[PDB]
Amino acid sequence: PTVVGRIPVLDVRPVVQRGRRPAKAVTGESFEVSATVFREGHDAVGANVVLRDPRGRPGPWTPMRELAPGTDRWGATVTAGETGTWSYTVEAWGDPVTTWRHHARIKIPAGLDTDLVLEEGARLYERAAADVPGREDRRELLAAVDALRDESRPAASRLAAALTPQVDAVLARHPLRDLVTSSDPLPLLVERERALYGAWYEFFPRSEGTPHTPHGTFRTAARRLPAIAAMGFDVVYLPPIHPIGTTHRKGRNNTLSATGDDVGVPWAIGSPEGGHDSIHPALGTLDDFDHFVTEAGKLGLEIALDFALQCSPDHPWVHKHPEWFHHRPDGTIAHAENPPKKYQDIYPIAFDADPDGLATETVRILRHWMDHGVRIFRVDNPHTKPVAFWERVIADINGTDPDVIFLAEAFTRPAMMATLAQIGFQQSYTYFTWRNTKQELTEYLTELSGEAASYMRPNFFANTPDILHAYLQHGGRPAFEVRAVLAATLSPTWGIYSGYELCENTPLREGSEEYLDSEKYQLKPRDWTRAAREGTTIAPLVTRLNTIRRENPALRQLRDLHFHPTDKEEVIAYSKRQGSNTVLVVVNLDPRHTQEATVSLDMPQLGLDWHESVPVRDELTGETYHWGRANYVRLEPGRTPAHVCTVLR
Amino acid sequence: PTVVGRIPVLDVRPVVQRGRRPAKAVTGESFEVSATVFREGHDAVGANVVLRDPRGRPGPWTPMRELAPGTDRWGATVTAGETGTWSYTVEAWGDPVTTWRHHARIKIPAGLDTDLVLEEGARLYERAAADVPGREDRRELLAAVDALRDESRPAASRLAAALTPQVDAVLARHPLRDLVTSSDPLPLLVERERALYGAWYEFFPRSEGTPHTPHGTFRTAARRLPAIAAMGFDVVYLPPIHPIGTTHRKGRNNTLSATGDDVGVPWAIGSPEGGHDSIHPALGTLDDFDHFVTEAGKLGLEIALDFALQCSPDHPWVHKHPEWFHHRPDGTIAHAENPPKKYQDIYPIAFDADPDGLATETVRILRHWMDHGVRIFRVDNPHTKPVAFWERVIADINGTDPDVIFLAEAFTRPAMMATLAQIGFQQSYTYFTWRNTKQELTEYLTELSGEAASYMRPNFFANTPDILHAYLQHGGRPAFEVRAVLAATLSPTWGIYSGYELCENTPLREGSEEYLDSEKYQLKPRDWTRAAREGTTIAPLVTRLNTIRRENPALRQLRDLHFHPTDKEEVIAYSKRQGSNTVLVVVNLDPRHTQEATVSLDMPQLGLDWHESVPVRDELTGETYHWGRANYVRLEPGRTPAHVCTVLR
Ligand SMILES: OC[C@H]1O[C@H](O[C@H]2[C@H](O)[C@@H](O)[C@@H](O)O[C@@H]2CO)[C@H](O)[C@@H](O)[C@@H]1O
Ligand SMILES: OC[C@H]1O[C@H](O[C@H]2[C@H](O)[C@@H](O)[C@@H](O)O[C@@H]2CO)[C@H](O)[C@@H](O)[C@@H]1O
Repeated sequence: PTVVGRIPVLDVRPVVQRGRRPAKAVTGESFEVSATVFREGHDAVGANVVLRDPRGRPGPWTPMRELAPGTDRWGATVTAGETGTWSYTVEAWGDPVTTWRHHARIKIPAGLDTDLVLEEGARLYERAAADVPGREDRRELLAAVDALRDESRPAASRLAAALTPQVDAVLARHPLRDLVTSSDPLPLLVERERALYGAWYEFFPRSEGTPHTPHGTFRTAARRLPAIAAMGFDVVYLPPIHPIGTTHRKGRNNTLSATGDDVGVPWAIGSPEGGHDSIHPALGTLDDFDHFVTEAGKLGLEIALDFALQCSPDHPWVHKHPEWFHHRPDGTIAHAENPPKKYQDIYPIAFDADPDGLATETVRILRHWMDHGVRIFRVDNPHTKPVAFWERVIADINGTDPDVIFLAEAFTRPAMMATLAQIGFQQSYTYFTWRNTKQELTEYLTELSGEAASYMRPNFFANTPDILHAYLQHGGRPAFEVRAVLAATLSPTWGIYSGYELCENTPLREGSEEYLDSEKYQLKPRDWTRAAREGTTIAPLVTRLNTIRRENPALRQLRDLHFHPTDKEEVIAYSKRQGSNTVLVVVNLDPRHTQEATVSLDMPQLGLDWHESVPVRDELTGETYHWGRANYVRLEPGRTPAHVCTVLR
Repeated sequence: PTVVGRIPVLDVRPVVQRGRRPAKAVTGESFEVSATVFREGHDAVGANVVLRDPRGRPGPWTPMRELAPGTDRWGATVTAGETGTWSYTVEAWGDPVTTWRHHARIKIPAGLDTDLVLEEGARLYERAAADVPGREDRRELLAAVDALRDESRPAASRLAAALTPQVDAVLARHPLRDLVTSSDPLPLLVERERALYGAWYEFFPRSEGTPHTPHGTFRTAARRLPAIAAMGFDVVYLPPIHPIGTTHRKGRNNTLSATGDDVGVPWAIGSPEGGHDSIHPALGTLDDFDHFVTEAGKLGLEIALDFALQCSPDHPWVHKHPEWFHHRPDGTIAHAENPPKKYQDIYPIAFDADPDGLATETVRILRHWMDHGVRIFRVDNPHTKPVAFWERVIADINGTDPDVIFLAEAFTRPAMMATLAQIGFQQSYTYFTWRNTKQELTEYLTELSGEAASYMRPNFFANTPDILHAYLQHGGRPAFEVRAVLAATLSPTWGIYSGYELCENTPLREGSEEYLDSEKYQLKPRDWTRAAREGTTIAPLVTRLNTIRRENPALRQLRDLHFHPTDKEEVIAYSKRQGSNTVLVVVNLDPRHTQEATVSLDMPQLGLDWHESVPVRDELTGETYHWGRANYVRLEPGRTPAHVCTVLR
């Protein structure tokens, strides 16, 4: 048996790990399946994609086209339906009708062998007719057969009868395929919409308390949920909600020794009060948590819990499972690190003495929170635990509960970032915050929206508790407006960490990405009511951005994206499409000066002729414009960060 | 089981067809095996390549290194030995000694936990000692253990004792490897030297006849062999040696109708006298052929026969196996084509009615010639027969006779060109003749010497009977000199078609790549003696080039090649290396004007410091120079085409 078939079909894409892991989609998501298809000699080939659902049922006729001339690379778009494990095959075949047509159109006017040529076409068309299930369509092709064979009629006339629009339509739908050859099937994991699309808000429940009880509880924190839902968010990400250690507890601003009232860092998990399956007593009980989750659900909010596989020195695991830690020769356990950052308040887990025990406990813990309605886990620093460990855990959890979504917070090198997605993380954090110039943004999003989208789904948090970028520090409110627009329009998942709306941008010191008086080490009450009435919050822009996303399919996908040229380096333009919805975005990346530029639209890439002039609406302002090939913009920081335009139907 | 192992080892290269076909080498050839290797957390990894022979025996310890910083891409060079099917694996592992060393060098001067750090080092070194088979080497490491643990000595001293040259040497040879993880094995087909390296000469035996009998025989053609071997060639490629049809025979200069004496085209195979297993009666008998092959062998010449799976209309297959042809409805068989080229004198084969019959006959035919000492076949236009057909044939023939070498004459699109090599053709014809500028040459050879070298071995014929390039047409003798130097220095296999030496460069017409009065359609006697005495042959240059190749290992490999910059667009410079042999070539691509240029050598890419000045010899002239970072050259067409320099030892 040979490796190559009768009609070569090679290097089908997408492929992940040579086919040992699945390519990814979500319900309703479209992507391109490609392959290299050609044959011996000079006749035409054709190709089609066969998509098969979890029950093995084939999808519709999906013909491919050569993507670039001379390349022999063919592609077609397909769309994922219900969730589960699917497969895809490319079929390649000889296309003797296109071949015959080509020769006939030349030979018949040339008067070469006209009778023989016409009879050859007749016999092809007859075979094409025997396959066609439609009776009307069959009649249409037999009619052409008769005409081709009518030796009383002129050659050019007989031939034209085989090339009519309605003959073409039948053959496009039901082609004569010679020597059909199939690739081996490749796997596709189709997951729920939220895996790709959703808007995330991160906050610390303990900061939302009262005058009498400063340390907020799940019952007091629940009062923030309505305002979070009204901003158009879908997911609430909570830092660790468990008891927090007392030994080597950190004080305010990442100081080494906590004083009497200091609350410490949520990520220092565990004390005699409980571990990863417990609630910090100052937040309340598990019933209070249920109330929180229930209230969230009624508002259309899902909860994402933080999962940080690490311990404070007071965690019960320290004495109950000492072999889950590496002990130095004097018995001590080295505190965790991410240099030059030190985490003196925690111990990292060791995985090589009891991997099975660690895996079993981990899935028990996740299943506990799952039983309480948490169907999304934000995995803290996954890259400091074994890659195969995450592979096994996710596979175990999705085996019984395929809706559960894991987000990898791995700010690390590309190989690890990619591998973590490929072994099963539904979402990844990304380099977004360190991509601030037009060249950085264009390059990174080209990468994210290209081949990487077969395995990685990005979550663009414009900030986190650990990341306050210099761009926001030096930019002020107009920088916050820009980044919000970008994150929200460039990824179908984006997020902010509470305080972003208020444009909090004071660093620990010059050249740091830490916030001053960071919420990680202290309660951080905020006067939300005053910021609203005084207008010192960008919460209305944020709300508008999420509304636009909810109203425009184009912004709920990743892969269709294109950058249009502009004559200003500060000014970036791009477009996204889904069916007939097309969103056009122009952003001024300069937060200090007004920028004017000419934006030159790739009109065909919008599906328009070059000379066309289509109307748009800037959904940020409601204002209408008529745009075409070349368009003047003028964007004033503080007044307008961008144009976020929909092309009017 | 998980897809990733304990220490990630991903995307091992080379790989061909996702591992479904073997990567290629020949005996004594070196190539790079790479992989993506990393681990969780911040500790050090290491990696090594395990190469296994046909009996499964592992080769030597072959440690890998990260190929560039931050990339996590690791590589090592391996070398193929005896012929057969081999495999290769990459092992990745934790490197705790490098890790410890890093921390120890910082902590010990810092005075941080010196006793604990030093005891930890001692326990690592002890475990490394337990594995070391050498008794002296073991003593060396135990001695360091003792010093590390000597608490009466200063910290920095104890530590220095673990970091000596002789401790380093033992650990480089026998490292402590944690958590060893292996890739799945990938296949490597190792073939004989000729598959990669050899010089080829093509000529028509029928042209070497006498005044009395113009149509030469194998016995008269054998007289050209000494001259061919004296020019330094290893392989003689003969056009088809079989009877030639009379129906639609072509006349001189590709005219449609032959006149009474016209000999026709050798590729129009077959007549009542015999087919592909027969000898044209005017060349003599099978015994005369044996004499020719024996005489060749004594001169160090192997024969490559042309194999053209096609028939004249008078071939016995036409009536004996009509289902090996496609018949139109009137019974006729359309003549073969490669548009706009027409081959009215032959029929192409049809493969879909009797594929088993065609395969059986093909291998019988090849085996017949194999039994008569032909171990190399030049396959005519393989891309007009099914890819899987060639896969099956080659696999059948190499199954019993692995030394047999097939050369694919596929001047076609890249996908087919690549696929043909990947399914088993040992050699391929290339785009060489259509690469004439420095940018063309540099780009194409970069491609050929990179990843494509894991499946394709190029044969650079500077000309063929079908290809006389405009460059030679317009260039004259100095162009022939340039292209000879390029072909011979850029590929370890090159070739010429007889008449190239004489600088025959008259085309059929302006803008054609056909020769006028082409040897395909007529006997073409040449006054070899006169050319020699009158010095109008570049035969001596050709000889010198093959001598230099025979004397310099660097030129008998493909993959090590590097282009050095020059300030002239007409002037190209490159280098090739194998062990301590380094060849440096500078060519003036302008056949009409002298060019002077400064050539700026990548000194490190030669393995020298920038300021070094190493002597060279121009092997074309014998002249010595001293070259370094920047060197003036002056190359005068007709006097010097190029400098072909060896770096002196
Ligand atoms: O309590 C441990 C540690 O928590 C914080 O660092 C986190 C960070 O916020 C997470 O998102 C992620 O990067 O991992 C780290 C630990 O899980 C504090 O910033 C740090 O000072 C504290 O030691
Ligand atoms: O006699 C058949 C046909 O042969 C030649 O074409 C060859 C050519 O020499 C080969 O190098 C390769 O291109 O395949 C062709 C077919 O075997 C003649 O040049 C052509 O005129 C002739 O009809």
